[PDB]
Amino acid sequence: ASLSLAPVNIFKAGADEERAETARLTSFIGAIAIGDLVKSTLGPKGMDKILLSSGRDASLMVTNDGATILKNIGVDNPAAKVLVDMSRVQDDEVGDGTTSVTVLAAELLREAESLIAKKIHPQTIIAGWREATKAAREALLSSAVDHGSDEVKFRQDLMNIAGTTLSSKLLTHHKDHFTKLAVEAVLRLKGSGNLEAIHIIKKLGGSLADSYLDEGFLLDKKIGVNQPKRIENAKILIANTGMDTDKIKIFGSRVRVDSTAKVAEIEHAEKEKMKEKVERILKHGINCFINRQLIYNYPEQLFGAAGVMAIEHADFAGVERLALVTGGEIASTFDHPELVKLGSCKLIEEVMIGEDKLIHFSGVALGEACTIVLRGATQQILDEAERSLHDALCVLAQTVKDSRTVYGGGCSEMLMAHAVTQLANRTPGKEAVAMESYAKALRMLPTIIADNAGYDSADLVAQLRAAHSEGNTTAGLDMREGTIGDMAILGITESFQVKRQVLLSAAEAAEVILRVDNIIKAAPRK
Amino acid sequence: ELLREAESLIAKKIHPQTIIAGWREATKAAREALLSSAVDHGSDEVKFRQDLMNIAGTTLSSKLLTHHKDHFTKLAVEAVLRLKGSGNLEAIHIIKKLGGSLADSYL
Amino acid sequence: EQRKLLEKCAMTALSSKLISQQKAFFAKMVVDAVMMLDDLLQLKMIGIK
Amino acid sequence: SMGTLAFDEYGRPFLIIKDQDRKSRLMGLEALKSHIMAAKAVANTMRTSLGPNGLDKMMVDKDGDVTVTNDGATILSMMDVDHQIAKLMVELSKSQDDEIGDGTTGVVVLAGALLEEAEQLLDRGIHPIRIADGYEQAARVAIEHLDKISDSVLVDIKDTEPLIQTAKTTLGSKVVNSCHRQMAEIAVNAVLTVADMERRDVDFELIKVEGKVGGRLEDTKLIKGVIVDKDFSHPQMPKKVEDAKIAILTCPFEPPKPKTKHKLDVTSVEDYKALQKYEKEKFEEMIQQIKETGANLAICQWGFDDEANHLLLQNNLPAVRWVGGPEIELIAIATGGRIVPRFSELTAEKLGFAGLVQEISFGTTKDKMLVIEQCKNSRAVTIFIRGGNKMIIEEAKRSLHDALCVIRNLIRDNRVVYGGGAAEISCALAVSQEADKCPTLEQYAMRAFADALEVIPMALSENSGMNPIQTMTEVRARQVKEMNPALGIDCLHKGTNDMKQQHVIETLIGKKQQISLATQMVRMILKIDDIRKP
Amino acid sequence: QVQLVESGSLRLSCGASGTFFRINDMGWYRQKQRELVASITRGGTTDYADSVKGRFTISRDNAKNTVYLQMNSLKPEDTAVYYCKANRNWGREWDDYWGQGTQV
Ligand SMILES: Nc1ncnc2c1ncn2[C@@H]1O[C@H](COP(=O)(O)OP(=O)(O)O)[C@@H](O)[C@H]1O
Ligand SMILES: Nc1ncnc2c1ncn2[C@@H]1O[C@H](COP(=O)(O)OP(=O)(O)O)[C@@H](O)[C@H]1O
Ligand SMILES: [Mg+2]
Ligand SMILES: [Mg+2]
Ligand SMILES: [Mg+2]
Repeated sequence: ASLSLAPVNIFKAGADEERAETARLTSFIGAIAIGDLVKSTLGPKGMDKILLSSGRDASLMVTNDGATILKNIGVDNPAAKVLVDMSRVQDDEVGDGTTSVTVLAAELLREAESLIAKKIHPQTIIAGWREATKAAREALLSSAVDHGSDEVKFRQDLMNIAGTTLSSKLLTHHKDHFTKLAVEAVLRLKGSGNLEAIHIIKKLGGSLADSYLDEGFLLDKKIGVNQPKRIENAKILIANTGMDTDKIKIFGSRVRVDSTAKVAEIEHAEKEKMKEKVERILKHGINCFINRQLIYNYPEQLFGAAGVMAIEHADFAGVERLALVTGGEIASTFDHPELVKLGSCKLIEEVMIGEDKLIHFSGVALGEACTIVLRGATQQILDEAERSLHDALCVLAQTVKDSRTVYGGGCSEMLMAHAVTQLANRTPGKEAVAMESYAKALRMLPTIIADNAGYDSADLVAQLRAAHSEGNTTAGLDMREGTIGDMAILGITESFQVKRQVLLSAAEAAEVILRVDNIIKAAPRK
Repeated sequence: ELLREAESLIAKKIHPQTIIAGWREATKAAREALLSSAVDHGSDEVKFRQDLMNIAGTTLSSKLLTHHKDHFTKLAVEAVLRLKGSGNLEAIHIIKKLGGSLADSYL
Repeated sequence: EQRKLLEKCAMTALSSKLISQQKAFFAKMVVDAVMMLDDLLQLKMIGIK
Repeated sequence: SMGTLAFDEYGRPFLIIKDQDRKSRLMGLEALKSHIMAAKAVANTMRTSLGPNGLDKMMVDKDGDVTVTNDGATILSMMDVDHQIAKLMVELSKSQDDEIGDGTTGVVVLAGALLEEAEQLLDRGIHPIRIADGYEQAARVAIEHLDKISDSVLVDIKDTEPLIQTAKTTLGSKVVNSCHRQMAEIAVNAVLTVADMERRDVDFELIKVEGKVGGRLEDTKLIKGVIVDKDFSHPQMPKKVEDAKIAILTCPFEPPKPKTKHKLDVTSVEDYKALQKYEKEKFEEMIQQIKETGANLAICQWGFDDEANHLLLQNNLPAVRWVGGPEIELIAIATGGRIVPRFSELTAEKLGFAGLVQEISFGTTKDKMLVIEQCKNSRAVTIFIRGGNKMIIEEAKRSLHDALCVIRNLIRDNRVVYGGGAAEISCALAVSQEADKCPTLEQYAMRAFADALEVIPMALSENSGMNPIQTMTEVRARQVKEMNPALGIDCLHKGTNDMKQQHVIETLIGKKQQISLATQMVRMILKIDDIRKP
Repeated sequence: QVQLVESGSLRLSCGASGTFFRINDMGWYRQKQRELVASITRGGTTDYADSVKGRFTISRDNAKNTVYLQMNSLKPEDTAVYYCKANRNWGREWDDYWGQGTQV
């Protein structure tokens, strides 16, 4: 019989059990809904969405990022939740591909519904899909190219990768600008992948082309009162001390006396302890003192009398980035100055951006952390610019890690689809009919890219398929005119990491959604 | 099925007038192919009887009478030939008597 | 004979339960259990996990 | 369906049970048939999740979280059941998982089949207790036949191919069969690293199964050591330490503090300065004690403060803080170190050694993990699972749990029966023969038990697209003709029906536990003839 | 577990009983250092030995899992102890079961 459609219902009021065809129906419709939603953002001519939350704050986001879109929607379909989590994991692994993995998974599930209707078992389909995934992996890995050795060509590949990552986003207006920004900012990390080192400050106002990458560093913290505002040849002590009614950690300690005179002596002793702390600090020979924690009035006064710029309430991120940009050591003990390394920058001034003042470190020593000032007309423009910059920076970091590159514009998907097609037409059985569907989804990726522009997607994908069958393994969509071209020449290149991750995560999620023949829901908590 | 294919084509970004144009041309081609494939046996009485028996069998194959198809085929053919060329289906009265087997049915 | 007697009385007391197909087993165990107890035959002295 | 329906032979109120009007009751054969209907529903739900070609189920909890799984115990635990016989079936699967860790779907399918056959026997009028007793008789026959046809495998650390085959059989039905042999190998190596061969015990607390979204399933690996979700305490400490002498400490790097209610009284500037110097010297003494022991790394359980952190950095002592008790224990066990409660008690002998301590990144995330490995003879181990989504990660975790439990069951008893329904077909043949030799009325119950044992091969055939009856009859005839209890269902279509040749392998304790648990629960269900409930 | 009984031209038999589910092969041995006179498989395939061959009529009864050895061309050197071997179940090395042997 069945758990639900039995003379006895075996379930608590509010539960449910969708069976084989009903389950596959709701799963495919949910996944294909998610995919149809997230496409139309795919590619250079992709368009953005308005998120328009419904809470009482009604946040408003304008995004083209598929991961962001899926995270910020109320999904209740389980297969859709699977695809959402897949896109989130794509955004965690690499910073790009969150719309391509979702569209690919949805297209695979569309083809899988077609095959199930063709009366093929969703294990013969998974078998053929795994063989096709292997073929596509090997074709991709063979198509990949590496330029990490040659510094000039690696720079060119980085610029091309940044341009390709930004093409889909609102920064394609000033793409040649933000590309240089992102590349310089990721090269200033000197091989590290720490994306927290790249700080992004969104300043409302100004044009999007007024955005820049500070040659030094910028900090949105304040300087003390009687303390300088400009410092040339700055010697810097980065700290994490208390400097705020800093009490001895003995917590049972209490001042128990019989005289207000003694209370006053002890208060003076506390103040003298703070003074000796400040003096130990000054014995490092500094002109600037940054503290992760607060700096109270008395140490502020002492640093002012000493002529030291004392920046307070920087945070863990602030002091980490400052250590990276200057060369200093975040300290909490000052009894061995010979061991504490100081930071250096030619100048520390206070500059204006919009209507706010910021500490500007110029002429810094290392520069292994960065600040990018993002200017724009709307908070939505600024948030979307930050998201797009994050995309590009993540991709360039992943490329510096793995210099392997892979051509874009549908060239890679078309090459993988060609390999899958060869495997299929050399393979017997209905696994071949499932491999052909794998290849159809891979081809539907550039089909969608071309659709979003307004071109004859069918004609162009047919031309591409013919080219990759002839042996033009670098043919891809030229989206300026709406034709096919050489991605190697046009500079449309992607990170092999991002393309492989798209492929594998999409295939894996489609497999896991295809293995389901029953959806047993439990009564909502309500 | 045509509407399923039409949704597929609309997704392929084809206008639902280019689709109707091609569908009308295809309907013409299918009509002419069918008419060329058709065969007539009304002249030959024996072969026409055989075609009638075959048509009745094919019409009943899908239905609950396929159990006794060779029986209900003869029933229907004799009953339609008793009309002597008239098409009056009211002339054929059908009385449903509960009881008995389906093969106990007769003309 | 007094262990046989206790064993038979226990098998009878168990010939109504879902352990009737193991009642010889469980009766032997019950008898060993109550025979290793002290004079008070306290139930808190037999643990049942 | 009502507690009491008289109200009196005299018109006066008849109230016997509280809320008798709101209460229900089912008695007798209808109660038995209701039980059988519920059990059959559960079993027919589960039988499609059986075997390599078995499909998964997508469970949604109260808060809307999704769980895709093929594990019968997890399915029936996530299932919001109201029927008490279905609750009994959930308990049955949970029991199979507790004792064995495999078979959680076979037990349910088999119990449902036994009850479905008891249904026809009750229709013919046999007493449900007679049915249960015939089932016990046939179950004993089948258990002895399993002991008879069983095979044995070597559980040594030299040739691990039999154990890898067993683990591969266990993982054939799970989504992680894309990395079939890699997963089997790491389950085997895990249990053999952490297994008491003399005791024949395997503590799973010594196996840390960690999952992290990202990467590929193929990236899942076995770390002979420990992984922690923490990082070094100071951001300027080094992220790698080779040949690390490790001090494991459960003392916070902070000034000492009595547990008893204490008040240290400061009564003078001299007392205040003495307190100040005491604090300074405590921090310096802690760091100096850790240094004089020779350690290159410290791992505390209770976190520490700015002075201690900076002194560690200055003294070149990378350090981890806020490490949990269980991982601290695992780190001690793995590195060969002893857990120290205070710095004064720290010595060069209480230290652990790890040939590599590293901080690992995970792409564009900001999340860091600490790997401790290259220990000498780690009696602890970690399985780090990667994948493209939390659903496949959780499924991989439970699948690898199944594989580990199977290797555990081999270490406990190395005897092995061949699967693919072959053991069930052979037990059905043995039970049929003994029922033929049985002259009492239980012959019918034993024939029913055999027809129920034959449901697992039928289910495998159905899930594999083959015709159940055709396939099963041909393989049964072959088993009886050419004596080979290793003849079963070619679920993967390798051509041969020989499960000993396909290396499809189950644990004898597993099959025996399936049979015993299914029979015992079917007995307790047939013994019920009255349900009461509000 | 497996109880084995043993009973110019002569015929000597060897029959097996006890706990098993299959007797994969049955062989005759002679006891000098032990050798196999001959052995037959379930599929009837019999392989003879080298010092004596071609005059052998070893026949296997599967209905009772027993074997019968017909030897002709008797000689003084055929005078020894004849052991039978029976491989049962899965055919592991701990599955070979010997008889007590018959001295002629
Ligand atoms: N200038 C370009 N010309 C052709 N194709 C491009 C260009 N820029 C990006 N693409 C293609 O668009 C796809 C990426 O689209 P995008 O909207 O960024 O989605 P995702 O979030 O998946 O990266 C890739 O197939 C990439 O090759
Ligand atoms: N490669 C295989 N070929 C044939 N049968 C198999 C194979 N792998 C597993 N099976 C069978 O499928 C059945 C179910 O196993 P599985 O679904 O993994 O766990 P459970 O026993 O908990 O359902 C087992 O009884 C086993 O005999
Ligand atoms: Mg992109
Ligand atoms: Mg019709
Ligand atoms: Mg299993």
